[PDB]
Formats: sequence, C-alpha cells, structure tokens
Amino acid sequence: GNITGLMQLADYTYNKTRKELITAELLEIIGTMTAMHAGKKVGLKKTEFW
Amino acid sequence: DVKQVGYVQQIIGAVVDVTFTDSVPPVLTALTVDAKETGTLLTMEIVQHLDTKTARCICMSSTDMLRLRTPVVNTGSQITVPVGEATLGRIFNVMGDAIDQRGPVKNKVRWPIHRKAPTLAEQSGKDEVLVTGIKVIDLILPYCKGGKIGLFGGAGVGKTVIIMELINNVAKGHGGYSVFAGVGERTREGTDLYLEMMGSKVIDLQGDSKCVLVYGQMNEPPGARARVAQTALTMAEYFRDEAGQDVLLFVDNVFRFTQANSEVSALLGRIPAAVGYQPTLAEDLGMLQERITSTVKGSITSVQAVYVPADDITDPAPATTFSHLDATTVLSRSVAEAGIYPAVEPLECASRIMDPDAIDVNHYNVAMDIVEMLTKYKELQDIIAVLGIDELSEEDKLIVDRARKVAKFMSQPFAVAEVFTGMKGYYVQLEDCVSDFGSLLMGQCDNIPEMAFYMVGGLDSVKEKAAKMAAEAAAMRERARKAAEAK
Amino acid sequence: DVKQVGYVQQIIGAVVDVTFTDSVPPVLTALTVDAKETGTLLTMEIVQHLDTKTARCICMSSTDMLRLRTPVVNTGSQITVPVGEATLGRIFNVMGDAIDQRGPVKNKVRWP
Amino acid sequence: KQKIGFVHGIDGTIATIAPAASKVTVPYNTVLEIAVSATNIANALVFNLEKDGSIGVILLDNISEVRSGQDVYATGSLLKIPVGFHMLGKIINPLGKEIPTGTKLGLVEEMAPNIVSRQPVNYNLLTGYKVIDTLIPVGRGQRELILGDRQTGKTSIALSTILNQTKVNNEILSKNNVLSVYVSIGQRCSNVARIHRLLTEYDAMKYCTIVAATAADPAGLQYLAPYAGTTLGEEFRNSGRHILLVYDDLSKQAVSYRQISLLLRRPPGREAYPGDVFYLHSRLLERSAMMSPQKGSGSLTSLPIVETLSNDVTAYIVTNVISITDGQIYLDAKLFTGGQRPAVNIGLSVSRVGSSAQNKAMKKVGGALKMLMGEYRKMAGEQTSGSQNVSPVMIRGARCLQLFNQKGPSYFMDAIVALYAVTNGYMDDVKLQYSKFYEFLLLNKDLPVLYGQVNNKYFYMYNKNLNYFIRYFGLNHEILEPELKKYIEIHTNLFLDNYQSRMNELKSDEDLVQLKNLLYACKRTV
Amino acid sequence: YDDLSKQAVSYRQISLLLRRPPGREAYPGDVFYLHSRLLERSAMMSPQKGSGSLTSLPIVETLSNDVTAYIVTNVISITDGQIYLDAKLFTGGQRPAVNIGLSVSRVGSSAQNKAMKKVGGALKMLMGEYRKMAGEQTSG
Amino acid sequence: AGGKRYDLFGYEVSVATGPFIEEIKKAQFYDDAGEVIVKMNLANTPPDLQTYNAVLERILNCKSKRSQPVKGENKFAAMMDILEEMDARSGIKPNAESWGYVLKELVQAGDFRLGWVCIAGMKSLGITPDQALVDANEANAAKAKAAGTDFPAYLKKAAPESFDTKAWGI
Ligand SMILES: Nc1ncnc2c1ncn2[C@@H]1O[C@H](COP(=O)(O)OP(=O)(O)OP(=O)(O)O)[C@@H](O)[C@H]1O
Ligand SMILES: Nc1ncnc2c1ncn2[C@@H]1O[C@H](COP(=O)(O)OP(=O)(O)OP(=O)(O)O)[C@@H](O)[C@H]1O
Ligand SMILES: [Mg+2]
Ligand SMILES: [Mg+2]
Repeated sequence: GNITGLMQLADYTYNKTRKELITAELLEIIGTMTAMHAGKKVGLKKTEFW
Repeated sequence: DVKQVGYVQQIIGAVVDVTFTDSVPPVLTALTVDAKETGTLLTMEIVQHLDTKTARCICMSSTDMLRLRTPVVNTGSQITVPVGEATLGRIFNVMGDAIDQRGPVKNKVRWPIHRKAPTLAEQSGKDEVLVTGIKVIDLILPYCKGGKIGLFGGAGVGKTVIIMELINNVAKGHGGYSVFAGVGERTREGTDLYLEMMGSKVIDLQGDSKCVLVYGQMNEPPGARARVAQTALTMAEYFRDEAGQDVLLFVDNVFRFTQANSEVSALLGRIPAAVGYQPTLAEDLGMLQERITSTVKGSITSVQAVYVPADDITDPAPATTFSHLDATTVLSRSVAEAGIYPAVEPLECASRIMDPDAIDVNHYNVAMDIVEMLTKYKELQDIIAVLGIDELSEEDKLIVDRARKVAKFMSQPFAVAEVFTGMKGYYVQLEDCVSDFGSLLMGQCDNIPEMAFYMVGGLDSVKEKAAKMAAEAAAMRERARKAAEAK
Repeated sequence: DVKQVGYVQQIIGAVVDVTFTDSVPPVLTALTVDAKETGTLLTMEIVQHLDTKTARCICMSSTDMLRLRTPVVNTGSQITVPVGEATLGRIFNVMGDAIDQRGPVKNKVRWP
Repeated sequence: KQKIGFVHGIDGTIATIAPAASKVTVPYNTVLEIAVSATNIANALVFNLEKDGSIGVILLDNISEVRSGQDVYATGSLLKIPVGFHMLGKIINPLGKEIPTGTKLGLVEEMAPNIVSRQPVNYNLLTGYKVIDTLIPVGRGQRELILGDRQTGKTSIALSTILNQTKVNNEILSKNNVLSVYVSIGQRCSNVARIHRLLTEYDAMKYCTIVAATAADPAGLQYLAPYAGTTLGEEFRNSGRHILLVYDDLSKQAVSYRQISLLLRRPPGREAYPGDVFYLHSRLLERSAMMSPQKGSGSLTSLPIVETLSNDVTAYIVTNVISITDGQIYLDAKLFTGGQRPAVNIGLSVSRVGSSAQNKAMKKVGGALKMLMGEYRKMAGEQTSGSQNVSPVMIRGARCLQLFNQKGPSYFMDAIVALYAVTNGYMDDVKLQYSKFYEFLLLNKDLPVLYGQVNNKYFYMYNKNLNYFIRYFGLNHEILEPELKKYIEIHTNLFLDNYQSRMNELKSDEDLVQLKNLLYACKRTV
Repeated sequence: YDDLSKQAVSYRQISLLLRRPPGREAYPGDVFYLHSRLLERSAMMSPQKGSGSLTSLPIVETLSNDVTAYIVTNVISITDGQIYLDAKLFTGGQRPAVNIGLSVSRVGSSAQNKAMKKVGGALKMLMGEYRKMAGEQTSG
Repeated sequence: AGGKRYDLFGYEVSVATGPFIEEIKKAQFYDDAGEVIVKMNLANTPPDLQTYNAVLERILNCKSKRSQPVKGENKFAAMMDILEEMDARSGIKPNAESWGYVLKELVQAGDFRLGWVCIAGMKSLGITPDQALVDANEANAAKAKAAGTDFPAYLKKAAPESFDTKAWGI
C-alpha cells in the first residue's frame, strides 16, 4: 500500500515535470520566433492614394 | 513659467505613447491630465523613449475612457509624495494621496518616489539580534535589527499570520515609526490591520501615531503595484535620513510587485526571459533591495513577504530574492498539512547573523544540533514512509522519537491565530527558549510523550499538558472500569 | 444573380489565401476549384480574414499541381452534406462525396 | 451613424478595425456596434488603440456572421448592462439579451471598494450542509473557494446553498434576504437547463438569476460573463441588499482569456498563462465585499468553483485563487469514491473569518466537533490497523461522519440537534448504518409525541420557529438545556427499545434489502 | 568572481533588451563563449613571459543541488575542477560542506607539495575505502 | 440628542431618525419599513431602538408583508431576525417593549409553546411579562390541550411497524 501511494505521486510529478519541460521548450521556441519577427522589418506599401 | 504640453499617440493597455513637440522630458518625469476628460485624475510617469518626439509612459489609475488626442501636461518632476509627521497615522495611495477620508495632510515638503541608494561610505551594518518571542524564529533564524527578512511562502502557509504576530510583538513595543506597504494583497487584510491598529491606538488620531500605511492592493492596477513600494521606501527613507530614527518596513508583498512589472513588460513588448518574468527583474529587484539599508543616520528593519507559485523554490524571482536578504524563512505546505503551525522548514531556511560572534555559543550549538537531528530524521523518512519504525535500529528510532518531539515542540499557538487553534498565544523569552531545546536535546526529557509538545510554549506548559493528559487518561480508565462493572 | 470568384495568391501546405474583388464571404464558407487543374475535385473552407479582400482557407484534399491565381468559385454557403434515408448503408467523406464506389446517392435535400 | 471604420481582419474571436477617411477619436475600453446585417447588430469591445489608427477588438456576437467590408459604429460609452429587481428570475446573455425557455444600466468594468468602504463580516450565511455551517462557517461577504476533482459535488454545494435561502427569505423581511447569481462559464447548456428547472421547481428562481457562457460560446463572452454577474451583484451590494455569486468556473475563464492572449501573441508564462490572470481574477473577486455602514452595509458573497487534477492543490490557478479568497473548501475524490458525500476534507478546508459570523449556538458545537475531529484524525491514523480500539473519540467520529453524509440542504434547527447528541454522547449506543434513520426519526418524526410521552414542555420539532430562539439564546442557556436533554434521552431510549431491537432481530434477506432501501431513502431525504 | 549566474542574468537582460534571439533557458546562446573568453585568460605564464600567473575561483549558485542547469554545465565544461558544496551536508552538520564525490581537481600531484604528495596519495586510498564502508551503522 | 454615536471606523453618524420613523409608521405593508431601513442606512442614519420598536409595531399591525401574498411568510421570523440583527450586528439589546411586541405576535399567531419560551426568556433577562398576555397564552394552551390541537395529527399517527420507504412517507 505504501509503495503504491509513493508510486502514484512519483508518476504524477514525473508527468508534471515532463509537461512543464515540454511547455518550456515550446515557449522558448515561440520566444525565438517572435524575436525574429521583431527583427524582420516592415516594407513600404507604396500605392495610389488619390 | 509655461508648462509643456504633449498629445497622445497610441494606447496598448495601461501603456501610452505621447508626442512632445519641442522636446521630451527625462525618464521618470510625471505627466498629468485633468480629470475633466478621463473623469478622474491621471498621473503618468515616463519609463522609456522610443524615438525623438515620442515618449512611452505608464498610467497609475485606469485608462478607461482615454482617447488618442488628449492634452497631457508636463509637471516637470518625478512622482512626488508627502513626508513629515503629518504622514503619521495615515493611509496612502500610489500617488501619495490620502484615502482614509480624514482630512488634508499637512505636509511641508514632498519628496520624489525614485531615489538613488545610499553609498558604501554611508552604509553601516550593525548586527544585533531582534528577540521576537517566536520560537522557531529565535532558534533557527534569529532576526537582526536594521537587517532584512524574507517570508517565502505559498498561499495558505501562514506568512500573513507570521506578519501579524511580528507586528503585535515588535511594533507596539518598538518606539519607532513603522511603515506598512500593501502591494497586491487582500483589502480584507488591510481593513483588519487598520482596525487592529485604530483599536490598539497605534493610529490614535487624537494623539501620537507610530504608523504609516500605504496600500496598492490586488484591485489596483499593475502601474500602482509597481510603484507603491517606492512610495513606501520614500516614507521610510525620510524617517531614516531626516529624522535619523530606527524604523520597521513590513512589505506584503514583493512577488506582486514582480508580477506587476512583468505584466507591464508584456505591454511594453520586451522579449521575455525564462518562465515569463520581466527581463529587467534582477535590476528592478536590486534597485528595490539596496535602497533598504541601515546608514549612520538610522536603520530600516525590513520584513518582505514573497509568494511561491505552485510551491516552487526554483522560481527565478525567489531564487534571486534569497541572495539579497539577511534572514530567509522558507515556509512549507506539507508541514501545515501535518498540523504544525508556523509551517517553517528549518532545513531549507537560513540566516546570516547565525554565528557565535553575534548569538551566544549555547544557542548556536543547540541550533546546529537540532538542524543535524532533523536532517537525519529527513534521511530516515525515506525508510519510515516505506517499511516502518519497527525496521530501524534502536539508535535510529530513538533519533526519530526525539526529532518528532522537536518538530512537535516547534509548533506553537499565536495570539493572532487564537480563532483557529482555540488557544491563547505565548511569548517565549530567549533564555527559556534555549534551555528547553537543550533539555530535549541532551535527553533530559524523554519520558514526556510526543503529543505533550504539540502546540505549547515552555517546558512548564509541556509538563502541565502532560499532567493533564495523564489525568484524563486515568479518569478514562476508571470510567471504563466503572462502566464494565456496571455492565 | 451570379456567383463569386476569387484568385489564389499563396499556398503553404493546407493553407491557401484567396484574393477577391468584392465583399469577402463569411468564415467556414466553401470555395471550390475544378478538378481539371489538380486532377481531382478540391474544396477549401475560409477560416481567417487577413484584409478587406483576402481570405485564408484551409484545404481538405491535396493541393498539389494547383497553379497560382487560378479561379476559385464561392459555393455561396458552407459545406452542404447529404441527409436522409438514402444516406443509410453508405459511406461519405466530409464533403458528402461517397467513397464506397456504390453508385450515387439519391437524396432530396442537402443540409450545411 | 458614426462609421468610425471597417473590419480589416479577423482571427477567431479577436478582430481588427481600420479607420475611415475622416478618422474620429474613440475612447478606451468602449463597446462598438458592428452592422452585421440590415437589422442584426453584433457587439465588440476595444482593447488597444494603435499608432496607425488600427484598433484591436474582441468580438462577442455573431462572429460567424461578421465579415471585412462591414461597417463599425461607436457608442462613446463603457460596456454596460441593465440591472435591478426586474432582472431577478431570468437567464441572460452577458450582454443583456434574454434567453427564453420552455432602465438602470450598470458598468461592467468598475473598481472595488476601498478598506474604508469595506467592513469585517458580522452575519453568517447558511449553505444547508452541516460540515460547512458547523466547522467552515461563511459570512455574508466572505468569499470562499470550492476545490476538488471533476464530478465531485462542487456545483451541488452552490445549488443547495441557493435552495436553502428560499425557505428563509420568504419568512424574514426583504432587507435581510440573500438574492443570488450563478455564472456558468463553459458548462453544458443541458446542465444549465436542468439547473433552471431545479430552481423553478423549488421556486428559488425569484431570488436568483443565471448567466450562461457555455463551452460553445465565444472566449470573449466567457471572459465577460463573470464580470457581468458581478455587475448584477454590485447594484444589490451598493443598495444595502445581500447577494450571493457563483463562478463555474474560473479555470475555464482563464482558459478563455488564454485563448484570447495566445491569439494576440501575448508572451505566455507558467502553465501557458500570460501573467495577468492574477489581476484578471483579482478584479473579479475584490468586487466582493461587506460594505460599510457609511455605504449601506450591503454585501456580495462569492463562492467560486475550481477544478483540480488528481488531488493537486499545488496547481498555479488553484494557488493563485487561494491567494485571493478568504478561505477554502476542499472536496476529495478519494472520499467521494469512498461514499462520503459531501467529500469535504476538514484538514485542507478552513474558514478564515467565519468565526466572527458563526452564531454562538453553532460556534460552541463547532468548537467541540473541531476538537473531536482533530483527535479522530490522529487516533484513526496512528493505529493503522495495528490494533483496533473502543473509545468515545472513534465512536463519536464514526457516528458523526454518517451525519455529515448528506444529499441536500438541511435546516439549521435540524443541523444542530443531530450534532449536539454526538458531542454530548447521546449518539453512542446506536449503530453505524442506522444514524440517518435515527436523524430522520428525530427530526421529521417525534417519538415522544408518538408514544405519548409529553412530559416535555415546549421543546419539539414540528414548529421550526424554535430555530430563531436557539439562534439567539443558545442551547446551553438554562431554559433550553433541560428540555433538550430530556427530549434527547427519551428519543434515545425509545429508539433503542422499539426500533434497534427489531432491526438487529431482522434476519430475512428481503427484509434486510428493504431496510437498506429505507436507509438509502433516509440518506437522500435527510 | 562572485556569482556568475548574476552575470548571465545580466547578459541575458542586455541581449534581450537589445533584441537578440533567445536560446536555452532564454539565454542568447553564446554565454558559453562569454565565460570562455573570461576564463581562458587564466593561465600559468611561460618563463619567457616571467613565470607569472593568475588563479581563478569563480562561484556559481546552485538550485536544489542539481548539476543539470545550462550555465552550471557551461561553466563545469570550462573550469578545470570544482568545489561542490552540498546543502544536504551543510544542513547535515559538516562545514565546509564539500561533497568529495562531485568535487575533483584535474592537476593533482604536480600542483601540491612534495610533503603533500605522500599524504594525499594515502588519503585518496583511505577515503576511497571509507566511502565503501561508512554506509554501515557501526556494529563492530 | 446631545450624545454622539460613532462607527467602527471612528467616523460620525447622525441620530436624526424621526423623519424615517415617520415613514415607517405611515407604511401599511411591513416590508416597506425594511425598504425604509435600506434607504436609511445609506443616509448614514443607523437605526435606534426607538426605530426597531416602530418596526415591530408596524409588523404587528400590518396585515401582510406585501400587497400580493407570499408563500411561507411569517410575521415572527421577521420580528426575531430583526432582533438577531439588533443583538449581533449592531450591539443594541432589545427591551420589555420589544419582547412585548414579540409576545403579542405569538398570542395572535396562536403559538403557545414558543410563547412560553418567550416568557422564560423575559424572566431570564429580568423582563416582566404582561399578565393579560400570559393569561391568553395559557388559555390557548388549555384550549389546544382540550381539543387535541396541542400537536398536529401526523405526529400522532401510528408509525409503520414494518420498514418500507413508502410506508414511512419518504
Ligand atoms: N499559527 C497559526 N495557527 C493556526 N492556523 C494558522 C497559523 N498560521 C496560518 N494559519 C492558517 O493558514 C491559513 C492561511 O493563513 P494566511 O492568511 O497567513 O495565509 P498567507 O500565509 O497570508 O498566504 P496568502 O497571503 O497567500 O493568503 C488560514 O486558514 C490560517 O488560519
Ligand atoms: N452530496 C452528494 N450526494 C450524492 N450525490 C452527489 C452529491 N454531490 C454530487 N453528487 C452527484 O455527482 C454528480 C455530479 O455532481 P456535480 O454536478 O456537483 O459535479 P460538479 O462538481 O459540478 O463537477 P462538473 O461541474 O465538472 O460536472 C451528480 O450525479 C450528482 O448527483
Ligand atoms: Mg495573506
Ligand atoms: Mg460544475
């Protein structure tokens, strides 16, 4: 009973840490993509206004 | 002279851009719009420049009904707030405006909220123990007069209760003006604190008040949560420098100052660091912390609380906050769930004044041996949780039966939490705090059971409770004997 | 009455963008391009407006061999699927095109 | 009329407006009326005004029917909704539109009362459950969180709390009533209909109202619904009245705002959330308060519901909301599976303020049972089946958890007298399974009146107006104590003689199954 | 060099405010090259250059006794040895709380003294043998 | 009115309550008197015992809570919840006149066991009842004892000796 009570908590924190490390890697990648979007410039958009 | 005028450009949240025709003022200059247009007064400090003829600036009150062509007026100075004895026994907003509906504050001068920290020549760190009467706080992490304190704990661990007990012990018998910054905490708690002090005559309005209250609570926007701590530091640095007087600085709490600066950096568009905090976190925290020092003129004894989301010490904001403080008090949740209150984790906690040069040798050696015993109890938890106490050596289970006694004795009731534990609060003096631990450490008291140490103060109170329990158990045995004879 | 026509302007995987000359259709509105170009029939549903004349549309089949600025007919509504007794004992894809080879389906009405 | 601009682009719930040629100023956090069709008009809120004249907007209505070439109009006013007594007894779109079944405009965005406008709560709020009204009291104004896993009895506590007030509010004056509001964020429309029919059946609808933001509804509208319920509550708050408010749930409000943030590419944080979800919830839960006598002494109590995952109070949202609320009630799925219902964990539950509001008659009983359960929790775990024991602590604990096993709201008078017996040992001889029948036979039936013993002078159960004396004097007063002890001693003696004897004598299987049927029926009705 | 973690937080702050792209744990990526530039300047100079020297004792804070963080691994990669201080041993009594299993020195006898060579070579054997036995609660 | 009352916060309040007490007395539905008190607390004119006694008089003399009826309305629970409001919320304690209205209400409503509780509560608080009222109380008690109306009938109905969910009425 005790071993099971520890095993469920261990599996839970294992999956918690797994999901948090996945979310973290995702937010790193999205931060970098966003920084690159900021690095890229806007164009001119020249057209007739009259 | 004539006042400069600028015109709004764009609005994204509480952040605003303003076009200044002639030239842009320096950073941190305040800028005011009349309450005719927005409906309420609105002061707005500059925080950064984007290009020439433009300035980005955060608002204090809400941006509701704000337009894109509103005239903004250059005050020509930073956010100034009042100072003096007229600021005593008064509640203050982020702007320094009083909200307690009493009357106009009779200030003589106003100081700005942003200020450079004291110089190394001015700084003077004198180490002196601050006897709180709380028993874990005395043994493990003895506070220092003029030093810094950190109560690092999640939601529902008891940092607010520790704060209330420290206030009731120190501030009433302090003889020096105290400051209380509420930064993103419960308006309930601010109301109860104002009433506990108007009843304890600390905010005696017909006499002498020893307190200053400043409150930007959770209802307030991040522009206020980010700039109420500075206003409290102004109020405290005035009494430190001008009055040349010792003061107390209870901050509840800086984690929402950090949250506010993060919520602002998000609107500013700065690239975030790891888990989602602001990039300027370390700088903002150092500019906040190093202002809190004890110079030759006076001393500031700070007590900052900190929140830990998801019960995570590896959170970078607390992880940075540890290095800036003199006494760390790391609370836990499993300890509170185990009935112990205050839910201190002495193995994770730490202090700076905890050296024999400052505290006496017996108090030092006792605390060292207690922490070692509990480190051994923690190592044996990995077995006790699995097999049981019956599978341990006699020495091991004696160390367990003694560390459990130490842990139960570390729990005690407070006068603030009388509503919950249903017991009056005790004030344990240091000399009676050390002899009890020494007796419990040298095996001088092992016949006493474990439960006689739970939620008591002083070995006399222990022996009283043990006598009470022995009496009750014997009366239950005679009662069951009579019930069996009658049966 | 006539039917609306648009022109492709970019293709990135399933995503395709369709310039128009009039009011953009609503979201989830179906846009068909004839099977002569791709080799098979091809439907794309509008998901995400980009401006007053562009319409991002997710594609449900393979957009291979789809040239640029091809004409694209607006169905006038979203994906109308068959319904009824005739539907029973058959298989249908998302667009209601039967894939079980068992001849056509004799339905009366066709609901979105 | 105005024609400030036109819909440039749309991305799900969020949209962007481009100005017209004659660009005109529009204020901040204002509602805009998008001319969808000849008669239909959507509704959408501004959130940022940019340098280029472009305006970011959150849409709220007819998002499928919005296009790009459509026009846009400005109201020049905050996002407002009607409010008053007429709104009671109705279910509405958060934008005021009524949802059918089978003048005064209030501001949706508003600041909370300051410390001087607020007050420490003084009067209790009865949830109809003995665990709560005994040991986790609730003042009128004390906002308290309800935690627990999915399908655990969180919504049912709120529903029973609402249904309890109907019996009282009709009796007492209207100034001391407790009106109510129930916001349903992300819940099924089927469940909302069943709740509407429940309140309509028990006639609680006249003192209640519902705000429906289902899972099929937009994310801006789920973000907006609790603000609208709080706005309907603040009129009764500032008008002196008392009122309850419920949020089912904040985790799905945070999910909707997370959708809006990620669609706006705002920088996320811990557990995908932006970082201003704490401010998001503090704006909502600081509007709850017990007002001051300078402002009318009204109230707005708030019972938000939050879903855990595998009994984990260490979640980010769970601890953010525990960092705001004035307490905690924790339902455990372990106990809900293990029969105890409501599944409150008294260790993980607490009421930080309700001691001041708890009536003394209930305060003393709650103190006694708090001590009793503090001893029971320890004596139950220390043995860990090493050796059983026969002690009054474990006895009274097992006799009390059966009373805590409940199904619907209970009357205060009924709630006390079942617990008083356990505290003073009268419920010691009776058995485990016959405690609910004992309670039903104590309260709804009267053994002394049945068996002729009428030595008691006034203390009985059929009237139920004795509640407002017990609630004012307390049972431990000198006049109520002896009659109480006599009634309970008689009830115990008559029970042990007549009923429990026959029960233990029953051996036929059909009789025992019919008796378990009766005990389950008594568990429901009690 | 007192804490280099605070110099990596500062370099991250600088680079992110200057709109450099982030990397692992939001660092720019070349903080390894940063500390490499800082620490490869340490050397024992040739006799041609005077036989001078500069020793370096950089310090890095640790969180929950892990050696898996980015900057921690990046600095263990650079520095020769390491003095690992374990909080479990600081809390467990011993001071300095050196963990010998994780603290080594990649120079050895050539640095220390003739009188220390013969003692260190005995203490290494002695501690390697005591590491295998000291787990036993002393019965004999 | 030389005495000055104060709030918990220390602010000043105004004892000028007469114009509100008159609006209470002019009422003919005793819920409007509570609506007056709602309009009275907002004016920072917190109620006095002389006002609560007017409210009790008005509940006693009014024919109904409202022009339209209400299900389950009791004139007693109002007149006792207002006394819980007196004692607990506001600190004021009722008097002999207050309990007098309460006893008159119980005499009019015909309840006698709770009237006896009110008598014993008066005696425990040193309040002297009115003999004209306790005589009517004992008279109603004797009447109900004679005619068997001292209890309801469903209590005196013989219980099922056999256990059954439909026999116990559940
Ligand atoms: N010494 C104590 N004795 C008994 N109960 C305590 C003690 N300290 C705290 N508690 C209980 O812990 C709970 C939360 O206390 P508190 O208000 O201090 O939370 P907190 O530490 O301020 O965290 P937050 O500020 O996020 O609410 C309450 O139920 C309180 O009764
Ligand atoms: N005290 C109780 N006794 C018996 N049954 C209960 C009790 N509380 C809840 N239930 C049952 O549990 C089921 C779900 O209850 P409820 O609707 O309260 O769940 P919930 O907390 O709203 O969770 P969710 O909202 O995620 O469905 C229903 O069948 C209800 O009858
Ligand atoms: Mg707190
Ligand atoms: Mg629910």
